[PDB]
Amino acid sequence: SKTILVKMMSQAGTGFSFNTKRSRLREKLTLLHYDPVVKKKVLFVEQKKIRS
Amino acid sequence: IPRPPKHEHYPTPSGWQPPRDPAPSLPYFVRRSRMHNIPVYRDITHGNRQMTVIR
Amino acid sequence: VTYFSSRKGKRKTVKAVIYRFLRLHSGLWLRRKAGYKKKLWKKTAARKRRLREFVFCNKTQSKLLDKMTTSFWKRRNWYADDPYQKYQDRTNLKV
Amino acid sequence: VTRVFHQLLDMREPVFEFVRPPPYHPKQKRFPHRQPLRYLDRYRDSHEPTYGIY
Amino acid sequence: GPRALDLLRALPRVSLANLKPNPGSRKPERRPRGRRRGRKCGRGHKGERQRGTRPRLGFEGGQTPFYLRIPKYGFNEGHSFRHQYQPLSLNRLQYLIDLGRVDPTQPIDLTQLVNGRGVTIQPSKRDYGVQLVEEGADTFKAKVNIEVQMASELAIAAIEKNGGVVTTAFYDPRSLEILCKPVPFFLRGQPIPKRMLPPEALVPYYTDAKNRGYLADPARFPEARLELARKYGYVLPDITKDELFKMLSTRKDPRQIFFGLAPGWVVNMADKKILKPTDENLLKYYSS
Amino acid sequence: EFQSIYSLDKLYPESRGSDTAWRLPDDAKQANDIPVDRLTISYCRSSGKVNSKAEVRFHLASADWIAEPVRLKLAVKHKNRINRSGELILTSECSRYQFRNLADCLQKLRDMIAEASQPAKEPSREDAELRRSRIENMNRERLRKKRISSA
RNA sequence: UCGGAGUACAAAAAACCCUCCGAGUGAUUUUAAUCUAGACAAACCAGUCAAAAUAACCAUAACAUCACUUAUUGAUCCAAAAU
Ligand SMILES: [Mg+2]
Ligand SMILES: [Mg+2]
Ligand SMILES: [Mg+2]
Ligand SMILES: [Mg+2]
Ligand SMILES: [Mg+2]
Ligand SMILES: [Mg+2]
Ligand SMILES: [Mg+2]
Ligand SMILES: [Mg+2]
Ligand SMILES: [Mg+2]
Repeated sequence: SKTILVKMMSQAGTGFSFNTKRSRLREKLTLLHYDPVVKKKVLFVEQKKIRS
Repeated sequence: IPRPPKHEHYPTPSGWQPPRDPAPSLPYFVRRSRMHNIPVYRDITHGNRQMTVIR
Repeated sequence: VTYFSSRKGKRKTVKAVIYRFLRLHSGLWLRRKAGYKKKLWKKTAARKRRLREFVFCNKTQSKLLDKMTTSFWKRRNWYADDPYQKYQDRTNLKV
Repeated sequence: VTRVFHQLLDMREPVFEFVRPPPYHPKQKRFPHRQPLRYLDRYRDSHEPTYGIY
Repeated sequence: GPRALDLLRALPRVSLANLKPNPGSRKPERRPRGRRRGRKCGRGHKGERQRGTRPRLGFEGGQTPFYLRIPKYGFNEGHSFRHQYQPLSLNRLQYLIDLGRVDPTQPIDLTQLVNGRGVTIQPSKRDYGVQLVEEGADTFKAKVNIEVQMASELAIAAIEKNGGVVTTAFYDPRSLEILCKPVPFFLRGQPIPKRMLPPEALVPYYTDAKNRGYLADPARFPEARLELARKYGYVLPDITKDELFKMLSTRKDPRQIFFGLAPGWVVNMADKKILKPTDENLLKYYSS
Repeated sequence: EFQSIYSLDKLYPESRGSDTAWRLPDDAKQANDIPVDRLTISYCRSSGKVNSKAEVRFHLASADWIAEPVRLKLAVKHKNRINRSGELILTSECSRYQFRNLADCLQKLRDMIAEASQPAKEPSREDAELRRSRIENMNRERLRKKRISSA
C-alpha cells in the first residue's frame, strides 16, 4: 500500500489549505478543521491531490 | 559661524547658556567650542571602555 | 571576495550575502531560519513557528558577513515606513 | 467606607493596588545568538523612537 | 597664558634637527629578520597556509557554506528605490534657532537648514529630503515658517501651538540636489529646471490637508488645522493678525525650486544679473 | 510673482486669496467640548523609564459645560476617581511627550461624557471576573436571610 | 544517514572493518490554533521543551493516540504550483 498527500480546502469560502497524508485505496477525505481567517471549526473537503 | 543672538532670558529653550561677563578667578580656563558649547565629550574603546574627555 | 577590483581597484561586495541577510546599524545581522518553506505538512506547528522566526547571528558569523560586505551596506538608513527602524539602535547594554 | 474617611476621620481616602514583580530578563548580550528579533524589545526602555543628535 | 612658553626661553632653538613624533604615534613595524621573526616568519608550517593558498573568505572547507545554506529572503529587496527622509527633531531645530544658525524671521526650507549645517542631504543615497520628528515637542518655543518633505502629527501640533506654519512639499531627486547645494548649480550654467511632481504612490500624501500637503486644497487647511488643536488641547492662534504674517503665508509654486526665482531663468553670478527667456515656446514649457 | 499651470489657484479656482487657508471657522464648531481654560492641568515629569504623568482636574458640580443629567450620571460611574473636594481626576501616563498624555486625558473625558450623555448605555457586565461576586453575594444572602428585628 | 542496548558499572560526553537489535513507516480519529516569558541542546546549520495571554469549542473546554516510540529522514539554489 501507498499513502497520498492531498490538499484540503475550506468550505468557509476563505481560501485556506492544509495537506494531509491519506490512504490511497480509501474514499475522498472530509474533516472538521480550524480555519484561522474565520477563526472557526469548519468543514474541509479535499480539493486536490498533491503528492503520491 | 554666527555669534549667538542675545536673548532676554537665560537659559534658552534648548538650554544653552552663554559664558559670563567676567571670567572666574580659577587658575584654569575652559574655552568654549567653536559652536559655543562646553567641550565635554564621551568616548568608547574596545567597546567596553567608557571615558569622558574635557578639552 | 575580491579585495582589489580590476577596473576600480576598490573592494567588491559578495551579493550572495545581501540577498539573505540584513544588517542593523548596531552590527547585529538578521537572517531567516533554514528550511522554513520546506516540507511543511510533515512538521509540528511548534517547529513550524520556530522556523518562521527571524533570528540573530553569533559574533563569528557577523564578522564574516561584515568582511564579505562593503561599507555602503553599513550606512545609517532612514526609510519611510520601515519595519526595522525600531531595532537599529541598541539600548541598556552594559558591557 | 468612602464616607468614613472623609466624614469621620477627616482624612483623604487611601487606595491601594496589587503590584506584581517586574518579569525576569537575563543579562543582555552583545550578540544574542539564534534569538528571535523581538529579543531586542525585552530590554527596550520605553516604546518611542529617540533620535539622538538628529 | 601657556606657562610652557616660559620654559622655551631656557631651551635651545626648535629646529629641524630636534623633532620628536608624539610617543605612541608610530608603532614600529617588524620584519622577518633574525631569530624571533625569521624561520617560518609567522606563516606556520607546510599545509595550505604556509604557502599562502588558503581558500576564499566564505569557504568552510567544502561543507555547504553558512552564508549559502540560509535561504534568500527580501530584506534589502528593492532597497535602492526606497525613499529616505533625513530626520530633524524639533530639539535640533530649536537648538539651531537659539544659536542663530537658521533665523525664524524669514521662511525656513531645506536650503536654510543645509546652510546652517543643521542637516545634511545626499540625494545620491535617495534622500528625498528632511522629515520632521517630535523629539523636542514639549520644549519647543519657537515661531517658524517651515517647509519639510514629511512630518508627524505631533510635530505639526507642536509648531502650530507657537503660532507658526508647517507645510509638506515634494522635491524629485534632481530638484532636491539643486535645492540643497544651489551655488554649485548656479556655476553649472544651466537654466533653473521645473520641479517635477510626486509619483503616484506619494500623491495621497501631498493632497491631504492632514499632512498640510503643498498640493492640498487650502479650503480644508483651517478646518484640519483646528482639528489638531481639539486633540492636543491648546488655543489655536490667529495667524492673520500677526505682524510677520506676510512671511508666514509665503508658498512656492508646486513647479518652483526656490523662493522668488522661476523655472527657466539663469543666474549669472559674475555680473550679479538674472536672465529670463522672452521666447514664447520656452515660456510655455517652463511655466507649464 | 510666478504662476504655473499647476499652481494652487488654478488647481482649486474656488479658494484663492493667500489668507484663505488661515481663516478661523469658529462658527463651524460652536460645540467647544472641554473648554481647556476651565481645567487644572498638572504635569508630573518622571525621568529615569522616562514617562510624564499628566493630570486633568476639575470640579464636577461646578462644571456648567455639561448638562445636569450627565453631571449627575458621571458622579455615579466614576465616583471612584472623584476626590473629597468634589474634583474629578483623570490621569495619563504612556508617552514621554505630554502632548500625547494631555490628548489621552481629553479623549478619556470625551468618552466619559459620551457614554454618560447616551441614555442607551446598558452598562453590560461580564460574568468572567463577576462570577465570584454573584456567587459570594448569593451565598452571603443565604445567611443574611435570618429574620428577626433588632435594635 | 537515523534510533535502542553493551562497550561507557553512579552528572554529561566518549572510539573501533567492536558486540547485538532496529528505521527510510503503518494504523487510527481525539484533525491536533495564534502568540510569546524562560530554558535544554549545540562548532555552525539544524534540533528540543514551555508558563502567562489571545481565539476555538463543555459555554472559567489546547500534550493527537498505538506499534520497545526512540528512528520513520534531506540544506541552498532551481523548478513546477498561485495564496
Ligand atoms: Mg573615538
Ligand atoms: Mg611589512
Ligand atoms: Mg620564528
Ligand atoms: Mg637559520
Ligand atoms: Mg619547511
Ligand atoms: Mg600539515
Ligand atoms: Mg545622511
Ligand atoms: Mg548548556
Ligand atoms: Mg496557556
